[PDB]
Amino acid sequence: SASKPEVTVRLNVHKVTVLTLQDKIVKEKFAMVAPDVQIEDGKGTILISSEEGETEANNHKKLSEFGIRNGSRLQADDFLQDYTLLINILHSEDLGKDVEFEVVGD
Amino acid sequence: MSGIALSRLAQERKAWRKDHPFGFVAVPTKNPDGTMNLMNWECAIPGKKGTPWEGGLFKLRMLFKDDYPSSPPKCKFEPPLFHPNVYPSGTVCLSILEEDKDWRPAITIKQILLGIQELLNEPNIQDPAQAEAYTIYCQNRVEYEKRVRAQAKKFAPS
Ligand SMILES: [K+]
Repeated sequence: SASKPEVTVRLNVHKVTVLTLQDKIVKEKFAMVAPDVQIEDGKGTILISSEEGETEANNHKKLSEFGIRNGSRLQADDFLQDYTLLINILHSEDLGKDVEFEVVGD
Repeated sequence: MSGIALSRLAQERKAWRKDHPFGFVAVPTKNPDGTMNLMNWECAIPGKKGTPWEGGLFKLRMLFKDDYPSSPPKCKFEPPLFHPNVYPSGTVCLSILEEDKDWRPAITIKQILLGIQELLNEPNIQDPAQAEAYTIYCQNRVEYEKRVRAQAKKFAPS
């Protein structure tokens, strides 16, 4: 105790959105069903809520609009299972395809 | 550290969502950016049935510190209510809301909301917070109850 599972994900904070962060990244890639993504800022700022109707207005906005920058720390907690994950943000604009993100991983 | 607080707060929210008393509301307030604040909750306490407070949904705010759960949260009625143990600002004067007496870090947010609810119908004459509320209560008890019933129906959910 205590070594919480922690990964690093490269993406562009000005391109990817919260919905893409929710569906494509946290749920699809990291296998979550009802995740609660919190921004580790010492303020208890939660970006994504599992409860429908609460944070469905942030989906269209980009991550950068929430102060999310390079080296940001995100804590995703699944509501339907004891799954906590610390995701680090490595801001990279050069991806190629262009792809949305990449876990390093991998 | 806030890490201890936010971890404890995370347990509180998940436990509240899975199970909480009917009529009660407890949810982290929305930040201007659209996000929510775990250290700042918007709460709503239903009036107790069989009491003059019955029929009312009274709203308050919970403010947590980084010291939490070592320190109790600040409970603040918004708007302020007519009650002996409620300061004019809206702050609640309850025994379990002070770390120097009768406060345990193991106390759930639910237990606080249920505690404040009982304080509504059963005010403590020992620690008067509001001037006029303490006055009417210890004098014209009939007038006092009329003020409460009028206040409950005033804050009736609709
Ligand atoms: K929506």
